[PDB]
Amino acid sequence: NVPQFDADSAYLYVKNQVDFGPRVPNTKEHVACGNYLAGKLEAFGAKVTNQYADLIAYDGTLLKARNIIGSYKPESKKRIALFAHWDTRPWADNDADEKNHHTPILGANDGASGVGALLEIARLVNQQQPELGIDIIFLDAEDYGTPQFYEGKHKEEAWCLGSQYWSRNPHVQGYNARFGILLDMVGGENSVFLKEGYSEEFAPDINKKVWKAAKKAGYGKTFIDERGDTITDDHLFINRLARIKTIDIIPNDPETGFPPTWHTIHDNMDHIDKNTLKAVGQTVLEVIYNEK
Ligand SMILES: CC(=O)NCCc1c[nH]cn1
Ligand SMILES: [Zn+2]
Repeated sequence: NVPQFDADSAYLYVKNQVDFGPRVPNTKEHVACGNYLAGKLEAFGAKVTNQYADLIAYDGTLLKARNIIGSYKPESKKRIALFAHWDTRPWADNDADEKNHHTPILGANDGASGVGALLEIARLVNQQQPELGIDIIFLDAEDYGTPQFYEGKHKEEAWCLGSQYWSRNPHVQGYNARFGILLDMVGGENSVFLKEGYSEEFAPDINKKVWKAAKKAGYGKTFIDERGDTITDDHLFINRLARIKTIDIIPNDPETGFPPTWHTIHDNMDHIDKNTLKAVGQTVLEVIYNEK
């Protein structure tokens, strides 16, 4: 019996994060939201480990980062890692309107959606424990990468600073997981998810498992069994540095690639659909509960 993901509950966790305002590293709203997330994990029975680190951004800015890890059955050596980034981008640098290019986004889909879905998973995992140990890992400073308008070097390593840190410095010595699943932008209206490129390179068997689970759960029209783009995201560094086979569940829009709200001021609750959260969340539950 796999638990039923509650879309209303997940939607509320997304909204609560967005209600702090932008979660830009080094702002009081970021601090407050981090406290909220750590608090929710504790309330859902997780052992919480905080990883505070001074991460240096593309331009030399020190970011007071905090990765947040909630662990279930922590003494188990057979584990599944679930990841989402919780920071939000400080510049709406893909906005159609050039006047918005320096305005922080709300990151309802890009940030809050992955975290919200994993909080709902954590609530259920607490209630009805799967066989494997589950880690819920909220990664900071994913989205402080080089602005589009920057003229100069655009290095891949500017992104995903928190996952790079976690991947080099696991929260517990000897950490291992059977596989990982990263959720990024999993609440957008009308979103479809295709097999992402690095996911196919490092963990094609995990992609196969997830997409098959989605079909069996009735979400085959949301998880389309075709390949999409190759995307620099937290899973790239987790695969390369931590060597945990990790896939990215991330939308592919045929027109725009990313969702049309991506890195615009329109990434807010108006474009979140709880049915998208449900498709992704139920699929993740179906996978983790069927591991033995
Ligand atoms: C190809 C690319 O620029 N990816 C940026 C990482 C990211 C941010 N938000 C979602 N994905
Ligand atoms: Zn982003």
